[PDB]
Amino acid sequence: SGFRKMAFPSGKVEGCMVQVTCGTTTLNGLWLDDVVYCPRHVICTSEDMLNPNYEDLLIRKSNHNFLVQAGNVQLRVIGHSMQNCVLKLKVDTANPKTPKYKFVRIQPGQTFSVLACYNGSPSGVYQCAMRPNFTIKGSFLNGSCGSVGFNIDYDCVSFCYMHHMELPTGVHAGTDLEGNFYGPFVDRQTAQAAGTDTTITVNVLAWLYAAVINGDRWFLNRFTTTLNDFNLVAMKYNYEPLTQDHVDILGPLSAQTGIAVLDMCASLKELLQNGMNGRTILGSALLEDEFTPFDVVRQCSGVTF
Amino acid sequence: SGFRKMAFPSGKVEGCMVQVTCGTTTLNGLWLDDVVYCPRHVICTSEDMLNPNYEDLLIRKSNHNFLVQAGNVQLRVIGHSMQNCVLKLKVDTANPKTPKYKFVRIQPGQTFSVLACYNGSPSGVYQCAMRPNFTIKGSFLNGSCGSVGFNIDYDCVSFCYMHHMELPTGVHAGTDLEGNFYGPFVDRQTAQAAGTDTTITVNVLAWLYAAVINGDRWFLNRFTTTLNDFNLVAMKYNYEPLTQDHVDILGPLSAQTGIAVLDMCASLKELLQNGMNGRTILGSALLEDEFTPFDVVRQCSGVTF
Ligand SMILES: CO[C@@]1(C(=O)Nc2cncc3ccccc23)CCOc2cc(Cl)c(Cl)cc21
Ligand SMILES: CO[C@@]1(C(=O)Nc2cncc3ccccc23)CCOc2cc(Cl)c(Cl)cc21
Ligand SMILES: [Cl-]
Repeated sequence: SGFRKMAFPSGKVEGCMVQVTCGTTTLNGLWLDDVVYCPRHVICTSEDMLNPNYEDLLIRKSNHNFLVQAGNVQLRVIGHSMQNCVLKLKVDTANPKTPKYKFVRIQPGQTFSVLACYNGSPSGVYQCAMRPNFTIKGSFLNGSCGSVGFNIDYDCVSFCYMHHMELPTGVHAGTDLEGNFYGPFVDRQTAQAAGTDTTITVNVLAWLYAAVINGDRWFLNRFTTTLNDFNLVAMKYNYEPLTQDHVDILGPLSAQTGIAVLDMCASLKELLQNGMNGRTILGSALLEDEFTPFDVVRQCSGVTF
Repeated sequence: SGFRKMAFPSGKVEGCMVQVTCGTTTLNGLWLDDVVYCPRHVICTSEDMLNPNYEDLLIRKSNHNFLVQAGNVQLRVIGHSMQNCVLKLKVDTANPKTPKYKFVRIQPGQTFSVLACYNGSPSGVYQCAMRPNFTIKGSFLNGSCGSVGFNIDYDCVSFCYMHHMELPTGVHAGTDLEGNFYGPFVDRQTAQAAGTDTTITVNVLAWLYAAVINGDRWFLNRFTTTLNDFNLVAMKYNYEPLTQDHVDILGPLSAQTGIAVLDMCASLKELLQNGMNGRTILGSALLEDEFTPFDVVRQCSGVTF
């Protein structure tokens, strides 16, 4: 019993974190085999960020301008290249702790673990979701750039996020490990903002199934709805549309609890229209949307890595 | 910016998790140097749990009755002893991944990270607090016994909890690493139930200071309170008494934000009276009590927004 915001064990990722220094800037890098991946904005100065022609700034750098430190050991950079917004520093030592890994790009609504690092040293791990507006509600201070997000499947780490910036509302933006930003953001100093966000409906439903599995059933009712009526109500409350794919993905949770997905939608509609009336669900007074159906199945089944 | 329930990176603890099997029972063990620590109830049947005589059950066991598996390698048990409610299995191999560590017994209100494991394999990591009633609100399924709680301030792991059981309300009970239970709980199937729990006042105040540091002041008021008047009100909401020790511990957060502890107490009194009126504090509609003053200082910026 119990339901916590649970992150993947971070050991396989901790063994990849390094410190990258270029000029006065220090940030984090991800060392996999003989390459260290980091935000390309490490080549930038305070002025350079205003109009950064990253090809022009990079051509002026030599390999020895990049100082890479892994624990108490300096790695030597023997090559450098840029892939989208990530800088790839070729080093003369392959990381002996390189886990089995893949670079994956995730979709909004999908969750991942973040290993927040400072000066190449892991500080903490937390779970978060890629918001529908492509930001993440992270917890990051200055020096956290280059911290990565990941999931684990069996023995393979799927790296899905690298931290680049904090937006004016305090939320965060970054790229996949191929350096493609999530969302309409750029690594240049210009006016940027998080767009209006929405609630991840399929995740709220997954969390309501988690509450039922844990014995919290007060919100259940005899009613069902159709997908179209539910989506008309979801649009009204800034909830993401629920698709037949979401209904299919919630199938196993529906079979386990005996509550059809549209039956749970009628519960969600009533919660949106009437509130919780002084009650909580899984210790929360708000509808939680940062657990996917897979996270719920995994936490209520004890999957290991 | 941001404020998340952040766990310590779990790598140093992952490298210590092993599987312990005795008869048909399989649970987790913590392998540090040449000793594997695990709940002594690994030697019990379900019928033994009503009134187990651990000394009598243990004397009947030989070293080779304990099967210890670390990854795909069987460790050989060369000795065994019981210390309170923990069994210490001496093995013929020292764990090469043993981190710098200490065994620490914590007090109610203290937080720690839990690395939930099954079959000696880590499944996830989350943050927990030792409740005032000495239980933890964990997320644990059958087979999670022997999973540990810890803190990693610096590069030293302070192990503070070993999981033993789930109580009837779905909350959890366990011991320190010397095998002393937290609370009045016993590793015996008795009618023991979690006592009435209370809110960890000093932690709620720390979290209100975190909210001020992150840029929110809506909940502040022009009032102050004496410590005694605050405690008289707080106890009416099932909040723990706030002691002069708690006031002293909140000193640094008070100095950073410019809000006197007793002025923050006045704000908490008003939040208890009024509720949040549709507002949130650090993304929560409830007053959060699982961040200590130390956690807030660790996670938050040293410069108030
Ligand atoms: C060089 O990093 C910057 C940054 O956002 N860093 C941060 C990232 N996370 C948490 C932060 C907490 C507080 C302070 C900065 C944080 C500084 C501000 O200007 C910019 C501008 C751009 Cl386009 C980019 Cl890609 C990065 C940065
Ligand atoms: C042998 O472990 C037990 C247990 O609590 N296990 C569990 C621990 N965590 C989460 C659980 C989730 C669901 C089912 C069991 C869980 C089984 C029940 O009876 C008892 C009774 C006692 Cl006095 C003790 Cl010390 C252990 C156990
Ligand atoms: Cl303590």
